[PDB]
Amino acid sequence: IKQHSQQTVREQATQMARPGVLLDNDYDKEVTPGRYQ
Amino acid sequence: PITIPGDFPAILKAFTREILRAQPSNIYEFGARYFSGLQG
Amino acid sequence: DSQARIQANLRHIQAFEAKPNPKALPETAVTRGFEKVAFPKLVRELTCDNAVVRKKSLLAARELLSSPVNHVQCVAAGATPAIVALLQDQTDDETRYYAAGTLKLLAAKEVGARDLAQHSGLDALAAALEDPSEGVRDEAYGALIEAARFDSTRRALEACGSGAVLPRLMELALLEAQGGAAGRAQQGLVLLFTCTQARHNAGILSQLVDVAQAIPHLAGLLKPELPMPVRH
Amino acid sequence: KAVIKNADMSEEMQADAVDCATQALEKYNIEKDIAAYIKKEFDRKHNPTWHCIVGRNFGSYVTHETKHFIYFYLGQVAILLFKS
Amino acid sequence: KAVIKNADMSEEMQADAVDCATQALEKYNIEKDIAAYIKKEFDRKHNPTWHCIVGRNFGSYVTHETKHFIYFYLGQVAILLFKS
Amino acid sequence: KAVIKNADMSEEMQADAVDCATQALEKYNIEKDIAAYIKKEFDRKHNPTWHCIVGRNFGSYVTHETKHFIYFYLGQVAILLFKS
Amino acid sequence: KAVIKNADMSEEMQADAVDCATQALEKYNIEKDIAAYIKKEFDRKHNPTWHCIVGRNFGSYVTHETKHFIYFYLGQVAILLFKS
Amino acid sequence: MDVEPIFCAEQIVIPHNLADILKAYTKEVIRRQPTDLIAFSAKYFTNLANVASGAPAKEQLRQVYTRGTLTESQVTGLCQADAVVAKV
Amino acid sequence: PIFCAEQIVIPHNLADILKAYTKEVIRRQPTDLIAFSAKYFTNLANVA
Amino acid sequence: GTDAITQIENGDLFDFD
Repeated sequence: IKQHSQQTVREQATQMARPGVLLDNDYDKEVTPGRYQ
Repeated sequence: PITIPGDFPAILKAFTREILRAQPSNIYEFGARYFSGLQG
Repeated sequence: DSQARIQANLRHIQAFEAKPNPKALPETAVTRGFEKVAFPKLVRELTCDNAVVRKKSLLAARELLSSPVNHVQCVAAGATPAIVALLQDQTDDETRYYAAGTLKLLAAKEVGARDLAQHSGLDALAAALEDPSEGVRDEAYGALIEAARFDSTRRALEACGSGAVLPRLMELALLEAQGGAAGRAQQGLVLLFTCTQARHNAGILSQLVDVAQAIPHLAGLLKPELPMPVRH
Repeated sequence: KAVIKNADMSEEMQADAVDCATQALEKYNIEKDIAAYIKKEFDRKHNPTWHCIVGRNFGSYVTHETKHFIYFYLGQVAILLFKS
Repeated sequence: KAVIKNADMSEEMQADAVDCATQALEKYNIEKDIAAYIKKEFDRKHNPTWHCIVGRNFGSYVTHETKHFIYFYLGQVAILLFKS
Repeated sequence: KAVIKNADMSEEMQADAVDCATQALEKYNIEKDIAAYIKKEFDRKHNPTWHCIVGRNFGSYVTHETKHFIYFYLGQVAILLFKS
Repeated sequence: KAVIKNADMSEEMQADAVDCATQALEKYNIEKDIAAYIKKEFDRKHNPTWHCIVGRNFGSYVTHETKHFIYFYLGQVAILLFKS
Repeated sequence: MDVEPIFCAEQIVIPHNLADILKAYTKEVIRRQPTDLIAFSAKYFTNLANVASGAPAKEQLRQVYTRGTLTESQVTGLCQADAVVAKV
Repeated sequence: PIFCAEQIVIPHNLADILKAYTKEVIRRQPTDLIAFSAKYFTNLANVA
Repeated sequence: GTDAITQIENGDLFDFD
């Protein structure tokens, strides 16, 4: 008798700044990269 | 030099949010009361 | 800020939600297709089978005729015959009102005026000037006045049938004689004045002065009783 | 039409579960009815203690009797079935 | 903001479940993390063998021992908790 | 018209992809709405998972399972579609 | 610099993704190459399935495995990086 | 031109003629280019509400321009051709 | 990397020049439009 | 699963005239 966790899969849409009808709210964050490995 | 005022999009955004939340039957007096209340 | 944090995490959960399906839009819904798809779609939707679709497409067109680029693409796609055909419908007066307003928006630019003239739109507006409705008459007067800004439209008004300026002045006198509606009369008279300023006005003057006998009518309409814009 | 996402279960029970869940979908469409159908069938078939969770968006943490645990997307609806 | 939609449980344990759900939403955002935290807390504090589902849209039909069952729309995340 | 730059699918499924792209371009204005319409419509019938990207300036690197992939032009938009 | 419009990963994973993208941006002048570079490095770094789209004009609707998704801008170029 | 996103519930219904009202309000804001948009919008909406209910502010603006605190004068004018001026 | 219609730049000083250009033509109303236009534009370049 | 690479080239999608 053991324990395992389950979760369904979830989806997202991304839409870029459009020259037309679009005005997007800004609720984002910034970061500095640093070195990479 | 015909531009949109630098602060207007946010103000209209908030007004749209409130008018869609309340669902009034008279947008004009709703705007009157809303803007008067926010002014003070 | 525990409550703020739980609200934020709960909102983040509600964000990535796996929405069920884009349920199908009703038949009476209009929208703009991405980029150029809208202009061909509009000229199709202007000639659909259901009335409310055509009216809401008239509103969408009035939206679509503002910018010069959208005006050019919408008039090249063949919008004007649809709008004038909808105008000539006499079953519902509202559609006539919106169509007259849409034509007023259409006729602002040169190409709109030329294509309105070519498709016999000026005759449609002249016929609509006698529509028993009230708002549509003001819209038609405004559309004719805005079309008459160009000399070519003035000449096309000069010789279109037998009498066009003549019944226009006749209608102005008729509506000033019965009642006191001054906006329509003033709009018609300023439209007539814009016609007289056509470069070759020999025909425009001859018609007015000779057949219409305009001078005694204007002398009677100069009295200080009438509203000042009418006198102007 | 059933990707078995994760299951500790006998192969015959896996196939039977997929078949009975297809029959559930052809029978009903509401998630709770599907879960009731599935768990009642496996209550009749095996040890009555069973638990079925049906839906599009849920995540659990459950205690199951060993070699009785299944989680699969049968179309768009996911089913999680296990025996305590 | 808890709204106890349906439960068969002692009042003190109901309040404890609501509390546990609150710090659960406090600590993590992932779904199954919330469910795991709630089940771990009711295994440590109370007697063991619990089952948790802290979902958004799902329909389940489960069988539990008496006087251990809770379903509440904490926020608009529906949490279900019961005993084997 | 459909200029199919790169496809790995059968004829009928490609034709249905082009038809769905046409309907999406006709009915919706913003890009993500078209992408979601395509992805959800191909989830509804073909197979339960899909991924779509609609744009004008992009080239992806994906890992699609064989027998399902398209990357084609409609009007002036590039539509990239694949199951994974 | 780098702005994360959307994220669904741990802080370390997002930092690694940003580092991978900026490292790619000093080698590859063609965009498909950036997609390939990112896809290889998260392929070997993590569980092998991945997907990456890079561009300056695109809108998507992707079903991504939970806890793995990001959509962020470097310079003027948007990058969408997720796992099936 | 209807605006209908793919994923928007029926619980949120847009009243008809909202687009036109915001249309006009935005056009006036763009034309005038005010410095204090909040009081400007309050004054505008009071103006249109009074005008629809049953032309104070057009005449008030014309008179203020001809002349060459002001909020109080506008409010007094909007709450009132010689009897009205005498009452003000 | 032009990919959208609005990306095309219309110079500030374009239309004015063009109008002046058509002015000269509609003043002369010539028949060898290309030759006269080339002469006129070359004159404007060499004087500017 | 098999890989796949696409890319919007210069001037293929955008007909200038």
